[PDB]
Amino acid sequence: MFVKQVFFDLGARIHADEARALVAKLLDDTQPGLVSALMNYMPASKTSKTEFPLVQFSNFNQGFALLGFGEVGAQILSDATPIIHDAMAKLFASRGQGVVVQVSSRDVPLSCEKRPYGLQYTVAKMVVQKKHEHRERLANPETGKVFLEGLFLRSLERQAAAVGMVLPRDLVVSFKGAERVSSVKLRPDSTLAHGSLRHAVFEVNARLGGLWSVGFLLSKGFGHINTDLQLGQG
Amino acid sequence: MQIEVTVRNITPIFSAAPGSNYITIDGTINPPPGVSRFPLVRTRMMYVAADVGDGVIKSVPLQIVPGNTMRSLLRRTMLKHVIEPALVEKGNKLSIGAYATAYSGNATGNPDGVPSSFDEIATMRAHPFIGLFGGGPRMLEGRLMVDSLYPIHTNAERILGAGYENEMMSGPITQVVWARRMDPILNLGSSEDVEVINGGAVAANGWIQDLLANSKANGRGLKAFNAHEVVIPGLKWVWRISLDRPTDAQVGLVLLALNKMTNERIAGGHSKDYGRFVIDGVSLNGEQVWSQSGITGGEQYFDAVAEAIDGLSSKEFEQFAQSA
Amino acid sequence: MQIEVTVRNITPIFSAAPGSNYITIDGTINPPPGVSRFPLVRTRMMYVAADVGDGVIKSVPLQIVPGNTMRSLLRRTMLKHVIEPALVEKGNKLSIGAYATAYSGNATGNPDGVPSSFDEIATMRAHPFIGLFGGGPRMLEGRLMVDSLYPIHTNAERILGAGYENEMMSGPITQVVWAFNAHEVVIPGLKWVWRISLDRPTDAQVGLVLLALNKMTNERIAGGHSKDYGRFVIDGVSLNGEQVWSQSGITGGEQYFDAVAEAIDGLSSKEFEQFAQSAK
Repeated sequence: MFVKQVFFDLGARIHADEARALVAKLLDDTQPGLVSALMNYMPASKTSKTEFPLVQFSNFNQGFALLGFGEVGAQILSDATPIIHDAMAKLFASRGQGVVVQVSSRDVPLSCEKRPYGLQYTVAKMVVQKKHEHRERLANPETGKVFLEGLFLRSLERQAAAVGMVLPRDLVVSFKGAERVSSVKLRPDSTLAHGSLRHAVFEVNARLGGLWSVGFLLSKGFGHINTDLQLGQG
Repeated sequence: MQIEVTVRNITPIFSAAPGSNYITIDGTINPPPGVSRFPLVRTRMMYVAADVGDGVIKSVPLQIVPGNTMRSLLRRTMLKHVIEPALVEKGNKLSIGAYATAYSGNATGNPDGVPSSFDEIATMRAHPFIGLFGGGPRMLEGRLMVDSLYPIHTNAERILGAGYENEMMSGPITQVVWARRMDPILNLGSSEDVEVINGGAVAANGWIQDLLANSKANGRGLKAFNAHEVVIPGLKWVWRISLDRPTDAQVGLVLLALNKMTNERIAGGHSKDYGRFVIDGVSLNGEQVWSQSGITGGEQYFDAVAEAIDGLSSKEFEQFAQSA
Repeated sequence: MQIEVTVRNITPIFSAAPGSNYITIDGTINPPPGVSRFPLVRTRMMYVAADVGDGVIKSVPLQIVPGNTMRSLLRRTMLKHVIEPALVEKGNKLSIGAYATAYSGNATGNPDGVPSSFDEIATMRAHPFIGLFGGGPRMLEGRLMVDSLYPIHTNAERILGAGYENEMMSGPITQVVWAFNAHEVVIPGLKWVWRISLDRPTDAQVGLVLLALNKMTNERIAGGHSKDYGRFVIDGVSLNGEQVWSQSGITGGEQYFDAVAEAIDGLSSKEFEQFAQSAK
């Protein structure tokens, strides 16, 4: 259907994961349920849902963005936006002279159709390795290629099924190469790190016309770029 | 008495045609719904029969400025720079009704049922301002016939039978001009900008939340996007001012209003500077009198309006306006 | 006072015209088929009646900055240059609605259909800035009139025919700067004509226009601030048909400046509040 993007500008850049931690810590004392809705927690406990995350935090050049997928996620952003804005307003008016926090909002529809020609789609900061078996596939290029193929495909089908629209199941993808390899830390000052690719290039015969998130740790703000912006653009 | 005021428009011309029209991002005026129509107020259009192909006359569009619009315009310049200076130099005081009837033809919305006595008709008809624009409670006939602004265009070849055969424009004469509204509190950026707002940054922030609550969800906020169709500038227009057995004072008044015609605007869209124009030529019964320094010629009309400005009292405007 | 200023751009000017335009290469600007489309954002183009064909008058495509853009540019230059720094001291802090009425037209949408009393209109149109930029909720007429920016062009020579026999431009007026999507832009290095007009002005209003004109070279006209487009300088400000500009600035019309300076000293918040409250 459609995905909503809401952009918040604090006057300074804040990373998506530490923005997620800050949003968790700011409204924790009061309004806990909205936090459960924002963070895709369980209704009863603190742990997160194993399904696709309807609400995922994202980069913004002056702060952080929120992405809500489907009618439910868009409604979550709709009920969450002013209380969240009011929290950063009181936090940034408590210290210093104060700053003014500016927003934007946009409702981008998602779409796809199959074309009989390959199309070049790049992604940046997408996590790929989570277990020791994923490390063992990544050592050899032949067995790592098909793993990345299946990962990119199953991410497309997962967020399709989650958004509630049908994808044609005859798509053939291909992976050309990635510019860099780097680690991703779940929490700072932790020894545990997870492998990730930088500026990976994929090639899909179909076209994609919305926000499409691929790979792991999607709610942390990794491996989504707008496919409308790359389209016919270099 | 026939006058033909041929002008060129310096700024573009927007005289808003009524009708909630709609526009897409690229053309398609009044599209089918669901293409995200934007509101569009087109310029005033007159349908006109024209020689489209050989032997066939069709009702085609041609964008005009209304004759009622510029009747009120000629009356307005007449009154602001000739009549009101006369009534200040002799100290004559108009009433509310006299003022409103001199500018609008009526003091109230109810015209009186009785007709005016013939001495009042003769005196008012003889008077230049009253004769040019009648009206009032007893519904006076005026001597002035103000025709609409046609451009010198192919759609008006049937209109311009005599004269204006050259200087003919073939293509369309309209351009869509897009104006957006922007919200300044979205665009302020800095708190050193908000130190002049009372309440500080938190008040501006709270207004951002009001507009966010409107963005999720009928009080109109800000930041609209609009288009308006405009007539393109630099094109020659023709004005027709006919007169009905005029006194020399009434023609002299028309020429007195006409000389300064340029200061004013033949349009709407005041702030966009729409309506600026320069008169290329003025012909009295076909004779050219227009120069760069106003009208050169018609000295008996100017002398008659000179002697008619003197001795012009408020009581003419008072008596005509007064309802029975 | 029919104020007129020539401004010459030193960077490209990009007043992005709405349109779903696409380009391929410099050979074809709008391709009929869908081979190698690249999205094109046109800047402002104004159709003009001009003498092309040596005697006949035809609509000629021309590129401008809109007068509503420059109206808000004049608004922000005086408000952010004269009204804000004179207004910040002595208290007199504006309401946030009076803010939104100062920089946009109104504070909100849906302006109230009740008109304002005459004393309101008389003192608002006598204010140097409020009467210049009319509107508000009860929809004041603004005495200040802002033109569009015409480049001094042989396609626009019927608009500006009197004062400009030479420095006429002919040939190409654009070039498509690419960065994929390519944006068609006006070439840097143009003389332009801006006509500011005023009907029944108090001297402080045209003094505000002159104060705003003096600091006009700071702000960018029709320009992406990311791209640093729309940089320009001013030479040739003619006031009432007479040349009142130099390199240091205006250097003339001292009565308008004296009146505006006294008016700036007398600036008050209360007339801003009475311009901006929706008397619904």
